[PDB]
Amino acid sequence: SPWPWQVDEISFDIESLGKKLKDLNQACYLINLGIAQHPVSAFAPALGTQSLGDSNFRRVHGVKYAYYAGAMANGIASEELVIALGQAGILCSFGAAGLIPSRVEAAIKRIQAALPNGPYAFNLIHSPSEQALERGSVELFLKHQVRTVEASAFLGLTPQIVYYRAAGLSRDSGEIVIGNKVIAKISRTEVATKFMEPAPVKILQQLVNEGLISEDQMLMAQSVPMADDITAEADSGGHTDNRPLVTLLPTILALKDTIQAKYQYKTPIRVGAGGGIGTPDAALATFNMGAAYIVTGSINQACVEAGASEHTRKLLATTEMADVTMAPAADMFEMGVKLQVVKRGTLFPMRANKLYEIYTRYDSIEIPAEERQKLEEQVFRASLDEIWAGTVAHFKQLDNPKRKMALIFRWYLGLSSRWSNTGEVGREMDYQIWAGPALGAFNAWAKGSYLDDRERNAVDLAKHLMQGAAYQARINLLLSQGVSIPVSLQRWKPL
Amino acid sequence: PWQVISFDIESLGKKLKDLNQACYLINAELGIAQSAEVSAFAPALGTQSLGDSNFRRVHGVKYAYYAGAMANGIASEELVIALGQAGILCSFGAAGLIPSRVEAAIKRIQAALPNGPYAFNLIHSPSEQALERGSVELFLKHQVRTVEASAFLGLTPQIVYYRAAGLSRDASGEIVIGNKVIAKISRTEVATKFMEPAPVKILQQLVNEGLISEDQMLMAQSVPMADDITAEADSGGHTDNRPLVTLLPTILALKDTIQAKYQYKTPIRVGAGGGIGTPDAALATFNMGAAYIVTGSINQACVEAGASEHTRKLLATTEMADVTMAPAADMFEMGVKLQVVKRGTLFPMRANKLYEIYTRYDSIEAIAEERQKLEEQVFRASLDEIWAGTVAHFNERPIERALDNPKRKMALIFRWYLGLSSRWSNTGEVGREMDYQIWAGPALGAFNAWAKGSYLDDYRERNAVDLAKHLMQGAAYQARINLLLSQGVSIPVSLQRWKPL
Ligand SMILES: NC(=O)c1ccc[n+]([C@@H]2O[C@H](COP(=O)([O-])OP(=O)(O)OC[C@H]3O[C@@H](n4cnc5c(N)ncnc54)[C@H](O)[C@@H]3O)[C@@H](O)[C@H]2O)c1
Ligand SMILES: NC(=O)c1ccc[n+]([C@@H]2O[C@H](COP(=O)([O-])OP(=O)(O)OC[C@H]3O[C@@H](n4cnc5c(N)ncnc54)[C@H](O)[C@@H]3O)[C@@H](O)[C@H]2O)c1
Ligand SMILES: Cc1cc2nc3c(=O)[nH]c(=O)nc-3n(C[C@H](O)[C@H](O)[C@H](O)COP(=O)(O)O)c2cc1C
Ligand SMILES: Cc1cc2nc3c(=O)[nH]c(=O)nc-3n(C[C@H](O)[C@H](O)[C@H](O)COP(=O)(O)O)c2cc1C
Repeated sequence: SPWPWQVDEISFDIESLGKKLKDLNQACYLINLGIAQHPVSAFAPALGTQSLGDSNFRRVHGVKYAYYAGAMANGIASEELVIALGQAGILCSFGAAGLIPSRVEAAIKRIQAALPNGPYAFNLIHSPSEQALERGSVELFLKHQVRTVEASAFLGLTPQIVYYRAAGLSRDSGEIVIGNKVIAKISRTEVATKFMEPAPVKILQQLVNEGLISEDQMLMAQSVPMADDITAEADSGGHTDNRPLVTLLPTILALKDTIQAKYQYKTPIRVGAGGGIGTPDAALATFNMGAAYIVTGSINQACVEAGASEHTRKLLATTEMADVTMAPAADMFEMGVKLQVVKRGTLFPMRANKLYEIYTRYDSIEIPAEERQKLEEQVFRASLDEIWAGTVAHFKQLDNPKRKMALIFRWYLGLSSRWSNTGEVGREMDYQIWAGPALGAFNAWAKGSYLDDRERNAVDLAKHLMQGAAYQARINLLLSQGVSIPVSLQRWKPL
Repeated sequence: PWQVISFDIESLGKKLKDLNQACYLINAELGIAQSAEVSAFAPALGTQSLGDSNFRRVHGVKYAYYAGAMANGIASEELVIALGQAGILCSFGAAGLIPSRVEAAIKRIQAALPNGPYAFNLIHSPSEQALERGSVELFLKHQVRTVEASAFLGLTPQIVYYRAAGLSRDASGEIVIGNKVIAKISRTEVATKFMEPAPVKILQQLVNEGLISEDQMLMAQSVPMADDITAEADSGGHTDNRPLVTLLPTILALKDTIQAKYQYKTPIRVGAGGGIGTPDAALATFNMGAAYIVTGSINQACVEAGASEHTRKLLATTEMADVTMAPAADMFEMGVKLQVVKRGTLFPMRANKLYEIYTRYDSIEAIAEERQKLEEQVFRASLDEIWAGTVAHFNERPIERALDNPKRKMALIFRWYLGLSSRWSNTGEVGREMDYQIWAGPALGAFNAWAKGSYLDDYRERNAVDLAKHLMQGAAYQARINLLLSQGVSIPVSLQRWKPL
């Protein structure tokens, strides 16, 4: 046919054909039901996991895969998880969000002790109201030389994130060296533009004025982008817009090309993608869409290294595709913001949505007493007044009727995640567990495997998705050439 | 491995776009040649290499592609005949149409396409089994041998009847599937029922009513209820807003499980729709890997579609942010919602208001600061005027049940607006443009973005066959680019994507 080869009698056994196919190190010569490593009808080259993604991403972050495990709040993306993945040459971002500085600093030491030469990243979340908490974290990272952050939840540039970026700039031949790297996670084009563009001169100038950065650093900062890597986050667990991966990522890739042509950075900007990736199929499709790297995910909270209770991790292994839903978010409850949570084996969603329903419909906690009793009785397990007293002790504390109601309600929204993380007994039906459909897709893919179990390791999962993607790229390639592959061999299974 | 050409960017771009000829790439001074005795190589793989070849065989079509059904004849005879003439499968929008109308369509379409291809939408009527039975009867009578079954929550005697009746043996004793079913689903529970053989309880009853034979009942237990399973992700109209990248993989896994168990002679095929308006999305879905891809919101924007000029013109400016969820007419009381355009129309806002009022109040007595606004802006008549007229509509269907219940009366009045709103958009009813109900998903906005700065900016230049061609050709072209990129080659950014030139 199209091929310049011949072979002498190959292998004709399905379990010899299956084994040879899964070897991505050796090329495949297919003869019409025979595989070898007289004529040749189909051919598949030797393409491993390294043919997926942007090689520059791997080079720059010193990682073995174009893959990174996204941050998970309140230390769910824990030190154990980061160290486990870091030791395998896989990038993971530490879930610093919601943790106190002393806690985060502790993590920096452990992690840096375990991984002197990387790789790891730290999540730098945007605190729009508490601007100092953001400053403390940047200072903490600069002090301990944390040279990679995943910046997320940003709506615009802030002096702190610009400061972090600019401070890591230096010269070698006079070429610019980007010491501090930024992965900006976005779902909107407006925000992505600001991270693909050089830092604004106005903010730069201010930092030079305060002796935070040098003049040559201000000069350098105008010639390089704010972020090296841009993660388009599609529909996902926790906070999300629920945007489609297949529309979002292409929009951001186009945006990238536009800005790259304009500023013509020496090192190109890279766009990766996360959101809904729990199987090799999806992983491969995302790569072929143009993604430099792929991001997970809900599947990582289900692993043993994660900072989630045993009850929760066990529950996540049974969660299916339709077992997730949207529920009021604690921090942006009044504004109607929602996040994606598990709704199976937990009643938090129903109860949290009830609070929002009650909050929007009624003027004060002084609400029908038939309705009020149920809340105190089942949800809060205390008088609304008893709950209020404790909120005051925690804390914005009185003039407004609706604002008071919200603060009491937020007691449940806030705690509910803490219960799931720590494993608070007797509050299981109230666990707030963030997850997306990706987890259910993974559980479906993994059904009837060792992974049905305590047997779930983040490194193993990464390896499957990466190897699975590479294998299925080969299968697709062969199918495209009219070769008939046994249905049982077309997909990567965990076995 | 063969041995060492053109360097002209225009020649490189042109040669790359020829999927019929192989590509020999040399990196001096990249060089591309179509003859050899070689840094990178790309074989000749056209649109025929995407999808499941069996899907094309079985439906006698050029592409692993089908234009999904659009209700009330939006997927019109014109659209079906246009796509059928190009060897592309299209499903006729029978939903909501009266039998005499559907029969008319069968003739026109069968006259134009004696040997296919086409399909007819068989929608689930939970409320009235008579509408479903009449349609199955109509299809069996006129030998409509392909239906797209959608909106089903599980098996129904009618859909089982349709499937079983088309079963027969060849001289060799093998089972021949005469009537084909494409089941469109978004849940694993429902997909299982269509991937599994028909239940004997329902089968036996059909044998007892003389509808099918005993050997047909026997055959029906060794073949699946559907040949093709369309996983419908986030899409226009009715949807539960699921991600394509999680749903399709879940259904493919489910497929493999059931295939291993029953080991059908001809395997089940799982295809996918929902959010496909660009070559990028098309290729990703294939890569995932679907047997076929389905559209879509982009088809309602084409000239062949049964949508008003005002609507089609509006759809050419619709962006991804311009769609939202609104109460559905058929399932208004149950709180069901569907995805509609919210740009250039106030239907969504007004329809959501009706649901708010319906759930909060016991009867139209007593709503009247609110009541006046509805009468004033939405209905443009008194609620009483609307109630009458509705009485005339259902009297020559019974209304009798509504008198006993004020809640049922309120809903029936409200549904006057929910129902006619789509009719206005379809017909192009003047003076009610701000009330048009237009079903669409994010895929349309993605298409409009992809097509900007091209001849397709003009709605008048939008043809279903041309769109199908772009998505299929675009996907095939970009698969080649990916293949080359993976072979370590560097392709000019301007050539990496299929653009409608
Ligand atoms: N997918 C994502 O991006 C994602 C997912 C989860 C969380 N996050 C972010 O990470 C962090 C998670 O932290 P969080 O929001 O769970 O905690 P938080 O501290 O941000 O919670 C804020 C709410 O907690 C309530 N609260 C907590 N403890 C209380 C107590 N003892 N008494 C009364 N009220 C109390 C407060 O009233 C407040 O309204 C946040 O920044 C969140 O925005 C992001
Ligand atoms: N994606 C999808 O699956 C999808 C999308 C759109 C529609 N559909 C299906 O298409 C079909 C189209 O039906 P539909 O929902 O447009 O309307 P319909 O024919 O189901 O009738 C809608 C309701 O509107 C009211 N109504 C309609 N016309 C009226 C009049 N002249 N006077 C008074 N009241 C009137 C009645 O209450 C009626 O029950 C439905 O079966 C729907 O389920 C499916
Ligand atoms: C429990 C949980 C907590 C998360 N916390 C954060 C966070 O604090 N900051 C952040 O940027 N992303 C957070 N994410 C998002 C992930 O980093 C990643 O972007 C997303 O989960 C990928 O989509 P997927 O979950 O559908 O794979 C969280 C995700 C989950 C499931
Ligand atoms: C205006 C419109 C009407 C539709 N009507 C029907 C219908 O009556 N029956 C049906 O099964 N699907 C219907 N669909 C769904 C399509 O057949 C197709 O499955 C879906 O639009 C694909 O998703 P996409 O719009 O994101 O491409 C309709 C879609 C649109 C946009």
